[PDB]
Parts: sequence; C-alpha cells; structure tokens
Amino acid sequence: MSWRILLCHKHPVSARLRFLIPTGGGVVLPQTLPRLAVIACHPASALRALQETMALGWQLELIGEFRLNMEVPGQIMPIYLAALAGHELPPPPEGTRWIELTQSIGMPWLDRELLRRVYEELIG
Amino acid sequence: SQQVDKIKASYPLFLDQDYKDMLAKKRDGFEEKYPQDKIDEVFQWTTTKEYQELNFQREALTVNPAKACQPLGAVLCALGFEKTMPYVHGSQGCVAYFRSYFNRHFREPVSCVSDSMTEDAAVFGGQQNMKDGLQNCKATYKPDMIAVSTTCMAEVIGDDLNAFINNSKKEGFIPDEFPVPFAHTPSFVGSHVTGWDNMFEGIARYFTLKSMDDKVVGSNKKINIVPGFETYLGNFRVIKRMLSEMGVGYSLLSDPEEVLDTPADGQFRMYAGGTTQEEMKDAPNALNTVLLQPWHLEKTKKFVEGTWKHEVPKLNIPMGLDWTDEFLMKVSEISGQPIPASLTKERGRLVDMMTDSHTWLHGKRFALWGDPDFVMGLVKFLLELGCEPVHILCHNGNKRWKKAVDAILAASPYGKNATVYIGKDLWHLRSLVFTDKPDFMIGNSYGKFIQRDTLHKGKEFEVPLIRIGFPIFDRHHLHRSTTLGYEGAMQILTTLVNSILERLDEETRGMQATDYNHDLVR
Amino acid sequence: SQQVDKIKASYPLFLDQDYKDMLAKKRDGFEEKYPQDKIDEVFQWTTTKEYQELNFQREALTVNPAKACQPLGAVLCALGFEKTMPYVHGSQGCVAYFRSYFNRHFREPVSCVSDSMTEDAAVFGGQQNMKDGLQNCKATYKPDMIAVSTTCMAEVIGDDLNAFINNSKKEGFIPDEFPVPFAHTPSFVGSHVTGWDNMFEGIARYFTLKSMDDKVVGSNKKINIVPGFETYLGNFRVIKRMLSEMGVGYSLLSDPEEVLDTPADGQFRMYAGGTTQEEMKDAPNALNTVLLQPWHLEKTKKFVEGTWKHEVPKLNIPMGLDWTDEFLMKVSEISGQPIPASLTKERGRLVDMMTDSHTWLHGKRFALWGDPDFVMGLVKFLLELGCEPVHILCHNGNKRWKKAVDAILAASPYGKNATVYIGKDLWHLRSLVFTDKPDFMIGNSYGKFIQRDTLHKGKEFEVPLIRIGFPIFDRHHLHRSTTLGYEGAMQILTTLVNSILERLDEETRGMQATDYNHDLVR
Amino acid sequence: NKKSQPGLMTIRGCAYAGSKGVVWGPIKDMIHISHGPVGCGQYSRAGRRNYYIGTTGVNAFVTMNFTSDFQEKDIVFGGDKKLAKLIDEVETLFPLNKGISVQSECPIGLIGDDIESVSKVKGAELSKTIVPVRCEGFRGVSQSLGHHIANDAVRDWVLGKRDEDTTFASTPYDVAIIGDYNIGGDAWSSRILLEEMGLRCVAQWSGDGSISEIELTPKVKLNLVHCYRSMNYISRHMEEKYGIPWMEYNFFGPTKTIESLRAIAAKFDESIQKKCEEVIAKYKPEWEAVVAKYRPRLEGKRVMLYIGGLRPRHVIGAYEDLGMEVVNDDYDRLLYEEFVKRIKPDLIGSGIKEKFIFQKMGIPFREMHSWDYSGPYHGFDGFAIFARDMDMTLNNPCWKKLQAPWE
Amino acid sequence: MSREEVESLIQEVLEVYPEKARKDRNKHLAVNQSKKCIISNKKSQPGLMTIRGCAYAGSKGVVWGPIKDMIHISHGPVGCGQYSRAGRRNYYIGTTGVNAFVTMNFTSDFQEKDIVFGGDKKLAKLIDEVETLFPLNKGISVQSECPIGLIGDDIESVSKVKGAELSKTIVPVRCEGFRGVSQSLGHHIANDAVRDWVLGKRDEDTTFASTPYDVAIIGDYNIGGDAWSSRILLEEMGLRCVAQWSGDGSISEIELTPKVKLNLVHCYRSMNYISRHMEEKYGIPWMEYNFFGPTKTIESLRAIAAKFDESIQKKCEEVIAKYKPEWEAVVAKYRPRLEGKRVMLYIGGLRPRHVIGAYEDLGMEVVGTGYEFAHNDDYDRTMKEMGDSTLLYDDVTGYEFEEFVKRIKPDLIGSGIKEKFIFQKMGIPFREMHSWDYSGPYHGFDGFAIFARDMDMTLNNPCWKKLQAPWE
Ligand SMILES: [Fe+3]
Repeated sequence: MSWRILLCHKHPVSARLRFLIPTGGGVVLPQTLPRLAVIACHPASALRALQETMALGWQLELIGEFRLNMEVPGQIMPIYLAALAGHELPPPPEGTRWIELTQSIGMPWLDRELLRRVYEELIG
Repeated sequence: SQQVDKIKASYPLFLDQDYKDMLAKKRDGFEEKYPQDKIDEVFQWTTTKEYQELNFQREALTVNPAKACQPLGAVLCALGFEKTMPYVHGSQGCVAYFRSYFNRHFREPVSCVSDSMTEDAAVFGGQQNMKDGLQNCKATYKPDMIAVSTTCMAEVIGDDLNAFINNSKKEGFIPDEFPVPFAHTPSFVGSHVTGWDNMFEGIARYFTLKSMDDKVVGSNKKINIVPGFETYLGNFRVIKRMLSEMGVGYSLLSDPEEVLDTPADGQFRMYAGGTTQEEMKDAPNALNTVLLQPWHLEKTKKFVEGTWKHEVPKLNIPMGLDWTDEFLMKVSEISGQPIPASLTKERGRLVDMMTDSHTWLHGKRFALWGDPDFVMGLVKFLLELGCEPVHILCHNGNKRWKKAVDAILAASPYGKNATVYIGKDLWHLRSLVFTDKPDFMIGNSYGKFIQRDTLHKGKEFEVPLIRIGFPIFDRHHLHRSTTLGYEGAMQILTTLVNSILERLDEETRGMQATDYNHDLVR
Repeated sequence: SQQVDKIKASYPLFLDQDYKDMLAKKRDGFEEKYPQDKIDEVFQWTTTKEYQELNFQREALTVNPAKACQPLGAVLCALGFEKTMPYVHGSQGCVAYFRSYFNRHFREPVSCVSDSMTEDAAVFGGQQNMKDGLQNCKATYKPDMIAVSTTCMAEVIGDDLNAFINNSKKEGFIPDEFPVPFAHTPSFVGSHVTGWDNMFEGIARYFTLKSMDDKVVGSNKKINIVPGFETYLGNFRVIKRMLSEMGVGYSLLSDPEEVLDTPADGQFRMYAGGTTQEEMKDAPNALNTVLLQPWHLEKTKKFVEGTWKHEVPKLNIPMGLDWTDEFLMKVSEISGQPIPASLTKERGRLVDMMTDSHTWLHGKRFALWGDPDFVMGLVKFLLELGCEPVHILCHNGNKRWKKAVDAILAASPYGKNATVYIGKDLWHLRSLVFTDKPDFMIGNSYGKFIQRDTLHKGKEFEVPLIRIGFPIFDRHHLHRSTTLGYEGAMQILTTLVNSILERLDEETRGMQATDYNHDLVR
Repeated sequence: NKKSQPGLMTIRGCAYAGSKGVVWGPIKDMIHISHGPVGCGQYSRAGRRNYYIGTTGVNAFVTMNFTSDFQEKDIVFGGDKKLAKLIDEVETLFPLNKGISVQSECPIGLIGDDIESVSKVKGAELSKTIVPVRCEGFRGVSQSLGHHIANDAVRDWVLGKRDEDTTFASTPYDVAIIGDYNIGGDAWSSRILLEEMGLRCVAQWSGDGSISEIELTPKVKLNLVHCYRSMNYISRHMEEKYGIPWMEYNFFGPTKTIESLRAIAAKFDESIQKKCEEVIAKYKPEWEAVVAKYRPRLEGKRVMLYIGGLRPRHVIGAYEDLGMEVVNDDYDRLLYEEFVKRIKPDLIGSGIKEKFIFQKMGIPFREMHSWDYSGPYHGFDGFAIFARDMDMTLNNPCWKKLQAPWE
Repeated sequence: MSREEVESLIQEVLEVYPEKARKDRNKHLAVNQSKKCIISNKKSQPGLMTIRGCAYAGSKGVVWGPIKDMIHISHGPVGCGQYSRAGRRNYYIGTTGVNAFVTMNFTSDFQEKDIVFGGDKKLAKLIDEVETLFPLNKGISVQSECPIGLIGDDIESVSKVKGAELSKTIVPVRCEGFRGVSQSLGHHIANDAVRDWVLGKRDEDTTFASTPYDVAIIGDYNIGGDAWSSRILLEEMGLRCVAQWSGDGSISEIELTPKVKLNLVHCYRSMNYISRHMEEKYGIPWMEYNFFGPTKTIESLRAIAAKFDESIQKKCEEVIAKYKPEWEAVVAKYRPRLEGKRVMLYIGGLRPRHVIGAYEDLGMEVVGTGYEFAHNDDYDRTMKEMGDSTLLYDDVTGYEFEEFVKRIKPDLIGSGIKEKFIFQKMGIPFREMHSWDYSGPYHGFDGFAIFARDMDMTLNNPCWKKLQAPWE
C-alpha cells in the first residue's frame, strides 16, 4: 500500500530493543520495501490495519516522534514506528523473527540505517 | 541476636549458634553439597605434584591472572599530564571498571570518561560517539587535553582514532588546536603496561613528531624521565628528590603523583599537577631520555631513539643497590653533575641496614610476582640481600625478559634454585608454592587467597604474603610507599625483615611449647 | 639430628621427638615441677579480677617496669652534641648496660665511658677516678667536650661533680678551657627522661650561665628546639624539615640523629653531627625556645625562662593533627614566617588518610604505654581518630600529667571509658588487658610478653601488640620511623589501620569456617 | 533506561557486570568463564561482597577468575576451539564443579563466536550444565540488560532442569529468596528471620546460591524477591509457568522488617502468623535498644542517596527509624555543588567511584553498594550494624578537620 | 703476622695512652705461667669504654637468672633490672608468670625515701607481695645493686626472717656492681650464695634413688639451647643428667647436684669454685667438657665415657658412629666456602679458648683472642690451645681493639653486641659470640651444623662487598 511500520519492543527496565522483522528479508512490515526506495491514511489507521492483517492481538502503540519518509518510484511513503508494550516478548508469528541490532550485520545498509534510526529515537 | 554494647559485624555475627545451625540446615537440605571427606580429598589432591603437572599442561584456560588490559595503563599514563582527561573510546563498563580498580588501589578520585559505545556503534562505528564524547568532555570538565585510548570493542570493529578525531575537529565539535593525543590499546595484546607504553608514545608523537626541525639535543640541559606504569606515589617522588639533590635538571614526563594525592580540604580537585604540554613539546631538546621501566617502554624507546635522536642508556630499573648505583652514575655522566655526599650517605645507610638484617634475611625463599621490571628489580634486590627467589612468576613477561632474568640469576650464587615463569597465572603459583614451599610470597592482594589455601593444608605449610606490587586492596595507604632508589630499597628491606620477624614471633608464641625462642631481642 | 640440606635453629630443632622426650624426662625426673593442672589453674587465677585487685594493692614490689634510670637519658642527651663523649661517673656495669640497651634499640655503635668506680671509691669517693677518667677520655678518644652524668653509687656516696671537675682542671688533668658540663642524675629519682632533662640543663648552664651579659633575646632571629628524650630519628628529621619548609631559622639543641645513623662505608665514625658549642653558646640570643616534650623538660624550662629570659610557649608535643597545627601556628607567630602551602597540603593529605581509614579505626580499643609526652600525644591522636584509649599507663608519670591527660580525655566523647594509671608497671597492664580486654595494645617490645600471656588464655582473648615507643628490640629499623608532625601522624595511622587489617585477615583465614569475610577489598 | 551521554564521568556498568558480577557470580558451586580478554574478569574478581560458604578452589569458585584470556589469534580466528579446550581443562582441574557458565565479553559478540553451540556440545559430552550468556558489554545502556540476559539464561538453562522431577518433598511453608545477593550477609540475616517464622527457605540465589537451589526454586510455594529490578523477569516467568506467587520484601530497618514479616506471614496459615508475632516480640527489645542508643546522636541529619536500581527507594525506612531526614516502574514506586550547598546534606550514599569525590567535597559518605566493607545491613541483626556505621561515619571527627586553623 | 710486628703494633697502639694508662695496658696485651706473659683480673682503666660488666650482671644475669622456678629480685633502683631483662638467651621450659620467672623483671624500684631510710621494710613487704601474687615460685633470690651495699642495708637478716616465716628458700646475693672489677666476682658471689643457701638443702635427705651413671651439668647456661644439645648427647651415651643448672635449671636440680657421681663443668670460670667445693665436701669428681665442634665433642664424649664402665664407652662409640655422617656432611658442605679464613675473638671468660675447635674443624685459623674478666688459669689454658705469633688481649679497650683489627685485618670477628656494630661499620664480618647473634644452639653435633651455617651466612654475605660506593 502506502504506509510502512517498523515493529519494535523495548523492555521498560532493561531497555532491550528487539525488532520483529520478516525472515524473508527486509525490516519493514507487512511487505518488503520497493527496491529503489531511498531516504528522502492515518498512522493509527495504518497500525490497526497492520494489526488486523497480521492477526496481532497485542498492545501496539505509535511512536509519533519517529516519522520517516522515503521515496519509491512515483510515491513518497511515510514509515512509522510501532512499539509493543508490556513486560514479556511475545512469541514471533510465522515468517517473523525477534532480532537485535547486532544481529542485523550482513543485512543491507538501508534496513540497518532504519533500525539505527529507530534505536536512536527510542534508547538514544 | 545483637547486643547494643558489643554489636558484631558479619564476622563474628555469622559464627553464632543460630546462624551456624541455619547455614547447616541450608547446606544439608538444599545445597546438595559434596561430602566433606570428598572435598578434603579433592583439596589434598590439588596440593600434590600430579595436580601440578595437570595444571601446568593448561593451554586454553587461565585461572586468577596477574595482569590487566591495555586501557587501564593508558588511563594511568593519561592521568600524569596537566589538566588531561583520560578518554576511552569504547564501552562505558570498561571505564567504570578502570575507575573502580584505581579507586580501590589509590583510595582517591579517578577521572576517566567514555563515549558509551553501544550496539549502534557496533554496527556503524563510533565516529558519532567520538564527536559527541569529545564535545561533551571539553564542555563539561574543561580539560586542557584529552588523551584517547580504546577498549576491546573499538579495536575489534576497527575504529580509526586518527580519522575520527580529525573529523571531530573539522566539523567544529572541538577546536582545531585543542590537543587530543590518541593511542590504539588493544586489550587482547600485551597487558596494562603495554597500554601505558602505547599512550605515552601516542602523546609524545602528537606533541613532537611534526616539530622536530627546530629541536637540538641538549638545548635545555635537562634529562627526560619516563617512569612507566608506576602505582607507588613514593616512586615518583624519590626520583625527583634524588635528581634535585644531584642538581640535575629533569622533566618527569607523565607525573601523576599530584592528582593521586590530592589533599582533603573541603574542595574536590579534578586536576592537580602533572606534566605540562610545554614540557612535552620541549622534550626533544633534552640531553637524553632515561626510561625507568625499559622492559615495557619499548615503543617509547623506539620513538625516542628514532625521532628525538636520543641515545637512551641501557639502564635497568633503579631498584635495589647495584641498579640504583648504575642509574645514579649514568645520570651523573649524562648531566655532568657529580653525585652529592647526601646520596653517598643514603647508600651507606642502606648498606648498614643490609648488614644489620643479613642474619635474618639470608637463605629465605621467596615466590614473587608482578610486572616485568618490578619483578626483575625485586629479584636483583633479593639476590643482593642473600635471599633465594624460588618462584619468579610474570604473567605479562616475554622470552627476552625471561632470558635477562635468567642471566641475572646465573650471576648470583643464590639463584641456583630459581625458576622464571612467563605466561603463568596465580593458579600455577599456588601449585608451585604447594609442591616447592617457599618461606614467603611477594605480590599484590590477589595472593591473599593463596595464603588462605596453604593454611588450609596446615599451619606448617602456610606461606605468608608480603604486599609489594599492584593492586593492593586489603591494606590502606601502601600506595604511598617507595620501591625505587635507596629509600625504596630500605623500605623493602624493612618490610621483608619485619615480616620474617612477625612470622617467627607468631610461630614461637606458644606458652611452654615454643616460647623458649620468644626472644625479646631479635 | 640435623639434615645438612635443611638445618634447623633452636626453633624448631627442639620440637623434634628426641628433644621432646629428653625434656619430658628432665621435667618428670628432677625438676619437681608442679602438676600441669595446678599450673593451668594458677594461670587462670592470674587472669581474673580478684588477682587484679591483689595486683593493684602492690606497694613495694615492681614487676616488669616501663621505665629506666636517669643516666641512660643523660647519655642520650650527651650523644646529641658535636664530638661529645658521654661520661658516667660511677661503676662500669651501668655504662655497659646503657650501651647494650642503645645498641639493641638503634642497632648502631654507642659511645659512652665510665671511670669504673670500685670498692675503693666507696670509702674515699671518686676524685682520683674522675681525674684519671677525664684524662684518659681526652687523650684516647679526643672529644671536643665531655658530658658527665652519675650512677646510683656516686649519688649515694655523695660525689661532688663540680668540685671533682674543678680539681681535675686545676691539678693538670684536662685543659682549663676544655668543656666539661656535668649533671647529677640520681637513678632513684624519676626516670631516663629526668636524666635527659638534667643533662640538658647542665650543658645549657655550663655554656650560658656566666655569659648572659652580652645576650639579647631575638638577636640571631632563630628559634631553639629542645626535643627531649627522643629515640626516633624521623622525629628529629621531621622537625628540621618542617622548620626549613617555613623558612624559620632554628637551632636544634641536642641533635643525635647524625651519630645514630652513621653510614656503613668501611669507616667507623665515633662522632657525627650534633649540636655545636657555638649553637649552645648563642642559644640565649634566640627569639624563643620551644620544648618538644614539655612534661619531662621542666628543669630545662625553668632554666630557660629564668636565665635566658625566654617566654617559652605552653605547647603540647607536636603529635597528631591539632597539636601539630598548634605547634606550627606558634612557630609562625614567634618567627613571623607564614605557614607555607606545602605544610597545608601535608595536613590535607593527613586528613584525607584519616577519612579513608576512619571506618576501620573508629571504636577500636587500645591500651597504650610509654613516656608521658609520647603517651599523651598518642592519646590525643587516638581521640582524633575516634579510637578509645581504654587503658593509659605511664610508669614515670606524675599527678599533674595525669590531670592533664584526664582533661584531654574529658574533652572528647571517646575518652569516656579511659583510665590513666601512673606508677603502675606492665604486670598491672597485663591484669588490665586480661580483665578489661582492649582490641590492641601500643607500646615497646616488652609488651610482646603480655600478648603471649593473652594467647595462652585463648585466641579470642589475645591482645595484639603494636610496637610504637622505646625500646623496640624484636623488630629491625623501626627507630627510623616518625611520630611527630603530620608525617609521623600518617605513619602512626598507617601502622594502626594496617595492624587492624592484618588481625582481621588472620581471624578470617579459616577455610569454610570464617573465610566468608576474607574480603579482597578492605 | 536510556543511553548515557558520551564523554561524561558516568559510573554505569556493562551487561557483563550485571550478568557475571551480579546474577551469575555469586553462584558458588558453578564455574564462570569470562570469555574474552583478560581485563573484564580481573577488574570484576572478588569485587562484590556476595558472601558464601564453601571451600574456594574445590567446591566453591566465587572469588576466582576463570577467563579465556583472548589474544590476537583468538580474535582473528575466533575462540570456539579455545572455549572447548578451556571447558575440558576446567573439568580436568576442578572436578567438583556443579556447572559452567560462559559469560561473554565485548569481542565475543563482534567476532561472530557461537558459544551456544560449543556449550550444547560440551554439555552433551560431559553431562554437565553449561550456560552460555551473551552479556557483551556494548549491549544495552547499563547493567539492567545484564540482569535481563542473565535471567533469560537462568530460565532457559537452569530453571527447568527438574520440571519432570517429582522426588522433592514439598511443604506448605516453602519460600524461595530471589534477588538477594548476600552483600555482607544480608541474605543470611533475612533467612534467619524467615526460618524463625516457621518457613522453609528451599532456594536462596544468587547470594550464597547453588545450582541445586535454582533448580529447586520452581518447587516452592512463595517467591520472596529482594531486588525487583534484576529478578522481575524470572519472578514473572515463574508465576506464569509454575503458578508460584511472588512478593517483594523489605528487611531494611525495624519498621520495614516488621511490616514485611507480617505481610509474608499473611500469605500462610495462622501458625506462621503466630510465629511471626513471636519473632517480632523476641526481636523488639534489641532494635529498641539500638534506636535508644543511636537515634539521639543521629536525629535531624539529612540524607541523599544515589544507587543503582533498588536501594535508592527502599533504604528510607531505616533512615527514618534512626530519626534521620531523607531529601520507569522504579520511579513510580530530587529524583535525578550549588544545590548541595543550598540543602547542606549531612550524608550521601552512593558507590565507590563517587565515594572519594564526595569525600573530597567534605560530605560524609556511605558506600551503598558494598556496605563500605561492613554489614549485614538488612534484618534486625543488620539494623544494629547499620546504626553503628551511621554513627561512625556521620559523627567522625575527621569531617570537622577539613579546614586548616590558619586559613 | 710476624711476632716483631705484633710487638710493634702493641707499642704503637699504646703510644697514645697516658703514662699510667699505657703502663697498665702494656701488661694486658701479649703475644702468644700467665704472669710471665699476661696480667689478668685487674682494675680497668677509667674512661676507656670498657666492655666489662658488673658483679650484678655476673650474678643475677648469669648464674641466678637462668633458674626458672625461682623469683629473682633486683634489689635497688629500676635501671639495673630493666637493662638485664631477657638480655641473655638462657632458654628454659615453663609457663612464664606462673611457674617460671626468667624473662620477667622483679625489682624493688628504690626511690629517694628508700635510699634515705633504707629498704629492709620495703624488702619484707616485697617478699610478702611476691608470695601473694606468685604462689608457685619455689624460691626467692635477692640480688643486691650498687645502693644496697652503700646505704648499710642488711638483706641477710630480712632473708632469714622471711624464709623462716614462709618456709621458703630466700637467697641474699650481695652482688653490688661496684664490688670487684668485672663479672668474675659476681660469679664468685653467686657461687658462694648457691653453696651457702641452696646446695646443702638435701645433705640430710636420702630419698633420691641414685644410679652409677649420675652426672650434673654445671656452668652451662643454655644460650640458645646449648645445654639441651649437650644433654641429648650425654643421655644417648647412657648417662643420667640429674642436675642441669643454671641454664633451664631448677632449684630442685641444684639441691640434687650433690647426689650425682660426676660433675661435667662447661664454664670453668663461673662455676669452678662450686665444683671444687663439691669435690672437697661431697667427694664428687669434676671434669671439663667441650662440646663445641665435632672433634672437641667426640674427644669430650670419649673422655666422659672413660670415667664409667664398658657399657657407657660402647654407647659412646655408638653415639659417635651415629652422629658421624651428619657432621661429616656439614663439614663437606661448608668447609669449602670457609677454608682459609682468619678469625679474631674478644669474648668473656670461657668461650675465647673453647671456640677454637669448631673454627679449625671448618678450616678457619684463629689469629687473635682475648678475655674481658679471665684469670691467670684461663690464659694458661688458652696459650696451649692457640697458635704461635698471635695477639692476646685482656680487658681490651675500644681504641686498642679497633686499632688491632685495623692492623691485622681479619676475615671474621667474634665479640659482643657493643663492638658488633663498630666492626660492622669498619667492614669486617661480625658474629655475636655471646648470644649467638640470636641463633643457636652452637654446642654438640646438632649445634655444629647451625654454627657452620651461620659462619657461611655472615662471612660470605654479599653485604660486605658493597661497602665502597662505585663512584669513589
Ligand atoms: Fe646499623
């Protein structure tokens, strides 16, 4: 569609930033980013649509400060940040994994930069 | 239970019957502890020679090392310069551990900062971390200089200190003229003394490499003194006192004796004394450079001989009698100043103390450990005292140092039963003192556990510890002692002979059993 | 039986089975020893309060005194002058004992002569003995001045030192202008400190009494320092160092720190340093006279205030923090020289060491003994450290000194459980430390026999000894320590805190029993 | 729980410090390998005063430093073969160890080392519990991440070792002390009171803790958590999985100790409550005498504290019991010179590194991390020591001698 | 050293003395009947730094002090008892303060009042307090100091009265320091006190079971355990050492001494009077034994065994055979490092001539000796046991002895503590021949190993090779 969501979970005590990302590549939910995308609907509507399509029955909140906007051929696509509240990491759904930032080594520069910006927004 | 008139701390509060019964119930009900006979059998096995061969076959396991990492020595070197902040580019836990270590040893505030390198810097490097850390450090603590070292993570990910600092200066985070010397200090190479060497070489490079076209050797008629990794406040002062008595102009580079001995007058001083930047910039103009601890100041020696064009004398550490004499003669030859009568009288008094205490010091067996230069100086002094060093252990020593110490031992009749161990930790020394029992050990506080183990075998097998080295944690104000020069030699001799005398007094304090030898005059 | 590889001295050779059997046969066959149960019962009785009441009822018996006779202090005072020979008119055994005592304490050659008065002198006096002794002493050892004291025999038979010396000079045995000061030192009056006072007063009288017409107070812009009976070389050196730091001109009268620390260089020096005769002759020209130990320099104070017209300040011994401060301010006021920043930094460092070790020193209970001024200075320092001097004993103290120490104790919250004993010996202190156990006892080597006694009752009842005082015989080179000034305060603080830490480490070295508190960091 | 500003003199530890030094280190019967270079283990060797009972070097290894001592070749080529050889040598030289825990240092996670596979292989071969902990120092912003990672390792490797075991005789009065690290014997001073109440302390970890106690923890009836910050994860996991209720207890000062004892007894039958009242009556005169002796010399003095995660907010009760004034979930239950001058605090309580700074500034100080080489401070027996130390530090004359009389 | 050179040295060292001092000292320095060569046991020259002691030192510190079960009172001021407290290493076995009182100082602490009005009432009160506070003492000895004999104090009457009242043996020893010229008169006075108060306490008692192998060790003061090392060898020979005083000695052993069959006298100088008295009265033969060095020990053991039946001689041969390998190994190890070294000694009454045995056993040569308080008989015994063209000094002064050593320049010196530091400064290795330099024992086969080890430790110590600054 037109929106992208980076799904994260930060522990209130230990501040462990885990990222729920697809196992097939990419860093964004629900689908991967267009190949040519470079760094350049309501956000709550995007969050609820992602929750409905991915069968996420958890408490997901919108980090309104983290707004990014990339350009894909013929479209300016905002991407937002969705944080998972609570105290326990939920079991990852099918096709998704709960990676850490140091576990992003070997992934392309674009998604590593996206995760770095998320980490700076939340912990830094 | 507690009595308000005789309140007891953990010892001996936990020796009470109720606490003993509770601990026994805990052990017998849920700890699933091995039987006490089994524990005794295993301990007896660990004190045998078969366990010694099994322990000395170790090649991948290190138990109770006697060394630290390079950035600790780098921080110690950085602390010796005027208004200089040690800045360790890397994780903050390393800096916290360095500060805790130096606080426990010196019992003084220790200044050190980090850029808090985190997973983000693990993926992308610490360039932003370096910029922000340099800016915040300069804006907050107002240092005249920031001396940069590295932790293991920065060296592993490959952070270029030179490029990072240059980029920080170019983008306006710090002024272009602000002195920011740097040194790469990989914690997996060498030990803390190597870190001290790297930091000193980096600072000397930063201050002298690009301004050697107007430097003439002997212009200021002074002698540069590089003390190396030194944790005795008296060692910095004895060198200065002896050089001032000789009338010799000197420049003690990296002198931290002032910031580590700040007076308590209701005011906190982050910076106090230290080597000035002008002394470093004028260092190549000196007559010569004398390295107090040459066996870990190798990169410094190479830089001084190659760039400063100084004929660095081949001097051992000024520890003991002969080596202090050689150091004084070399200083006199370089400076042209005759050795004064005060130093001759001090040497005579030291020899007098040696003659007084030789009857008790002769023939004693010592197992000593520490840094290479300190260990070799202590071995030389023990040989001069008639003592027999039997277990010379140096975890951070090399083969050339071992060969030099073996040559020193072979030159004395008292080094016949001496073995030099390099790359061996304190668990090796435990087996060494269990199988070949010496009279005493000489080392840092980490040996206090070995004395606990030997006493477990029996009082006759106990090997008392003498705390000469780094770090000393279980005693107060021992960092103010001296080990260099005649004064340090007298202090060491007094400590050794008095420790022998306390051991003899304790062994002969049994009434009607061993008190016949409890002599008043000893 | 002996093994040539490991030769055993008396300990533990006499612990072998054959020697034990031989000693057991000797005891059980011919010694007629009391049964061991009887010995144990009597020893247990001696550690009770009833035995303490019996012990403190003593009126005529003295057991283990803590004092010496006057001529010993007279000899020590005489040794502090330039090329001066101590000459004790009386029996030679007294001189032999003085020399042996000082040789065992200082581990140095001590020069002292006697006229060897015998039974013949018991009926006719020692006039011929004095003449011959003076002539032989001047001809043989060539002293610049002979300082004459007396033994108990010469005092009992009533030998007039003045008349004897005048006849010796008149009859042609010594030159009429040769300096021969004299002092009557009755060994049955006072103690060694009284002898020091008498000898110093005699020397000062001899050199200044008949030449007071051309003396103006404050002409030479210097301050006279009278150290009293001092057996620490560091005490002599610290006063000179502190006065030189302030830039204050001083004259240390009776300075023996040079002849008692002569170097070993293949040459024996009978005389070294000391107060010159010109310094003593020019002493009345000083601004003021400061007595370092005023509580045994009362005769000297009377002479200085009466003859020299010096307003001697009412200063305590410069021991500890507050009294060192008072001494420094008084010296600054007298001389007009402000206290330098180096002394302020030294005071701040002492305060820092006080704060660093206050958690280990606060609340500790000490039983201390020694000379009056030393004891009161130690009590003041202990009160400044938060320690409790429960048992203060001074054999040679008087009622006025006891009142002063009680006034000092009542001014501090930590003197609540403190009692001052004067005229009591070390057996009284043994009873005190058995019935009211302190944590440590501070004193000379003679306390090593009390500690053993306590250890015989049990390890939980042992009172360790800290050797600070005179004489120290069972330790080497402790006479070079310092007890005066900030440096002496730091040395004493380090000794106390480290002794506490060794005691704690020893008490917690039991594996799986008390090693839970065997902390690496203390 | 955010990043620390670069270039500042922060005292925050690393994940390795929070995992090896805090959670895993106090376990006595297990051997903990500081996998990596030599510095981290050496600076952390015998640093924290987590007291224990055992024969060091034979069956207990708390104060020992086991490390891989990484060199350049171990960084270039990895340290997995070295780890396997080290595990073999540990088994050879220390046969009485009941487990091995490999605590990772910074280079381990950066050079791509699979310590989990080595741990699995060697544990299968030696039939030993080897726990790989990825406590690399760069991970996280403080020691809290170390606590979380160590708790995850406990849950995933040690906690479920007796899930299928039902040979343990359980009683209705079974409690487990979690988060008490026995700093100076605090855990012992709490366990004595708990057992005097009729409760059975089956597990007490990590302070004086053993692997058997950790395995037996899921078999208890109540979890008494001392430090919530470091063991909240494990307490919640045990509550969710084994259905074991957990509650927080505070034994600092007599009032807090009494309230916590009554609250704990309220979770059991009337016999435990009666025994708790009897214990409170027994210990009342002792702490009453302590207050009567030390409150007069401590009344009115003002306090500031700045400690890691738990002690900043739970030490107030003992201070008020002595008559002394004190001036995201942790904050829910000044909240960080001129300010210090304006309020004029009589005492500041923080760690060793700030201890000497505040000593230089002249304010009396108390080490709130290691009890200033004293203790215990918790429970009725520890309240006397705490009051004595308060009087010793606050009223020491050394703080009144900072200014030279001639200035 | 040529003899003419020794005479020239003596003349040169006496050149600086006054005429009276020179003429007196010329009779006390000789080159190896005593009267023809050396003059001994005479007055010491005033003001010449004498090493001699007093009669109190030779009586209390030497003969009476080592007795453990007895309490010895230093009657007089405090100094004499304070300086002699635990000065001598006369080892003993006992509970100090309960049944043994060797290292403890008992004194009356005379003040001006006691000097003016006497100290007899004070002495009686002191004896009462001693009996009250130390009930397990087996006897009291009152050692007089210098003031006692000058103020007209009658301690004999007090001793007799209090001993009769308390049924205790109180021995008054008038050992005033001014009496005599040295400690030899102290030895004589102490021996007279032992004979007159303690020795005859069991003359009418016949309840001791005696054996034909009864010997008593007299004059061995257990300096570092010498007496024990001699007694072990004596008892391994089959002899029963009934009495061993003063070292580790008891009053019961002193009383039992007249019941022995032989008196082995170690120190002839201090305990020759008592040995002669026992031989004349009780008919007990006495012989001198020397256990210093292996050769002397073997010769003395054979001579002692020759006084008994064949079984004792066979046991002596067995003991010598048993101890042969140990001292042979000691010699083999230490003689190479001690061969050819020259020694000089200045000791008190007995040791200067006794110690020459083990030095030769180790390959050393003695080139000079002397005494502090010896008599003519001691020098008569010494000249036979020393080499030719050597220097003998009687009551040598400080200056004389330093010049002597500066001229001979030996390799080792054995003397007291008062010259130890002087010779340490002059650069000559020194061994305390009085207290064994806080080592020992030195007597017997076990002591020979310690003696050789100490000789090698001191003579070959590196500290003597660092006395010259390398820039001078
Ligand atoms: Fe000396």
